[PDB]
Amino acid sequence: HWGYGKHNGPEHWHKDFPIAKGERQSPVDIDTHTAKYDPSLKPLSVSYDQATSLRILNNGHAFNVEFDDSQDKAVLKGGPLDGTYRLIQFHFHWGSLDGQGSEHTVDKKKYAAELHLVHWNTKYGDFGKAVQQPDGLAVLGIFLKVGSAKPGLQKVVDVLDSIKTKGKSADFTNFDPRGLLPESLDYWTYPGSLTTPPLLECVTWIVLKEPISVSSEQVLKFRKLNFNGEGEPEELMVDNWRPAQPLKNRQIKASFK
Ligand SMILES: CCCCOc1ccc(S(N)(=O)=O)cc1
Ligand code: NA
Ligand code: NA
Ligand SMILES: [Zn+2]
Repeated sequence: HWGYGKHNGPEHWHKDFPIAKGERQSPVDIDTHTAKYDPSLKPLSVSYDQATSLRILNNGHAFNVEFDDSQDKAVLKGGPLDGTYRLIQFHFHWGSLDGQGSEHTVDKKKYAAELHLVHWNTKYGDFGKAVQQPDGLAVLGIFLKVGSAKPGLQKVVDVLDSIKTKGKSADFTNFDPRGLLPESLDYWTYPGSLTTPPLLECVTWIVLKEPISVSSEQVLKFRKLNFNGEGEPEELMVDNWRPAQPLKNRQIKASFK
């Protein structure tokens, strides 16, 4: 019964998920001054040309675009990774207002939203086994700022009317996630966790330096989704972000000077 409300939100999660107070929780604030450039970091290899999107689902917390992960169709390699990580889904976190919504912050600045492309380490065979491992997942995080529209996001925006409430899904084949990326692949990286329950500490976080710009209308339509199921009282799906958590002496590395 976790969520983002006053009664079941981030302050409450530790009671059912005590790792919420763990040693490598996410998100964090990225202090750019103290993140150190690491010349041993490799460029990120994003290979999405064979991606097979399947479906979009309102899960009561966000909406997820799911992919076929039964072969190496859409993979993340390189960067800080030492393995091949398959794309399973992407989703966003966003605010009720343009001035909040991201999970990670940059020098304490919040963005309007944050995109998470979730990948699992193929040496563990399936996502379920990967989330039992400290290097099971790699999440590529991309900030959204409000400005000009993002053309590659519009197909997502225009299906949202058909998944308004929790438990609704719709076909979402032939979506190209390359249209959600910024120009640069420069990144920060650190070891962390899932940002929602069960808060498992599996994730190599890779957060891109360059935000994407989306229009006010695009993010406005995210905010018309509902946390509730059909026939229940309407609760707008807004402010589905966890605040920054203690760094606990982790270090954040930068791929760029
Ligand atoms: C068994 C795990 C199910 C939940 O999976 C997830 C996957 C990714 C995230 S995030 N927001 O850290 O990208 C949160 C939950
Ligand atoms: Na540092
Ligand atoms: Na297959
Ligand atoms: Zn997320």
